[PDB]
Amino acid sequence: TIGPVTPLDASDFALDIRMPGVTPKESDTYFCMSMRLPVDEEAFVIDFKPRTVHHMLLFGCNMPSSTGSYWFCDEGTCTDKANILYAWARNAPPTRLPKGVGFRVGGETGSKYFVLQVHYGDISAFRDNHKDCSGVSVHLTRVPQPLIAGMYLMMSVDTVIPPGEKVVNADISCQYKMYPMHVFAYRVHTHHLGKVVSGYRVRNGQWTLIGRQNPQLPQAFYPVEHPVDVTFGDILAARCVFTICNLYIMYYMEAKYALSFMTCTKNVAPDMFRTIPAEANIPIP
Repeated sequence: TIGPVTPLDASDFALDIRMPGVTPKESDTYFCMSMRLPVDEEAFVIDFKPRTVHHMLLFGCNMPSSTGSYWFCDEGTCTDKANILYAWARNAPPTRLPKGVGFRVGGETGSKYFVLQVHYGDISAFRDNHKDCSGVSVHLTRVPQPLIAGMYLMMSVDTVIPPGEKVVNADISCQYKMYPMHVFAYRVHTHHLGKVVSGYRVRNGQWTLIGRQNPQLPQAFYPVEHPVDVTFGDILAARCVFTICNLYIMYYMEAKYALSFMTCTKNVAPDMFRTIPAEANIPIP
């Protein structure tokens, strides 16, 4: 019965984002569906409850790739930038938002749509006629949150792995010049050749680990043990060791100064990498 929208108290409501009873046909199948916000004004996403599924992602975006009641994620998730809000893996520990932190959605600037991605692991071939409704419950409030979550995305663009080779580094750096952000989670993404990815704040030639992972693991968001403040005149730097290179850094900022999204797609301090902690080059098999 649980309607798409459940009012909770005066300025709070819950959204249920659930597959419309899809039937995964072969193993491996990624399914997407979308859900417009019911409000045009700004709202804040402050909590999530996740409902043979190995992976779920929730994104914030303005242009969903399809308009069907669900679609194969092959066709894409969003045709615009897919601001990731939430990740669930089957055994990993899910995206937990700190108290006082919310994603800002709606208004303008905010996302108008949620896009739900569901990865179905391995389906028996005999499944008698399984309709499935996996998804996420989302707690939103119109009360202003003191801290705003956003996403700093580090992206290696040009780098190229040649013949005659066994290890190639792809380095990314940008000076940070915004108000303070506090990194509380991170996720990594490469493809087959990716062996280890690490992210760091560089302050006065001193390197603080944000996080490092072998990119072939259950890409949920891993918690950053102690939140790393990144401030004005810090350099963000990442290394992908290959044999693409994305690193998603989930932060919060103070509401008055908050950006929902930032991006690094360049390498400004290439000689700094000389002085990168040795751990950045160690395998995580």
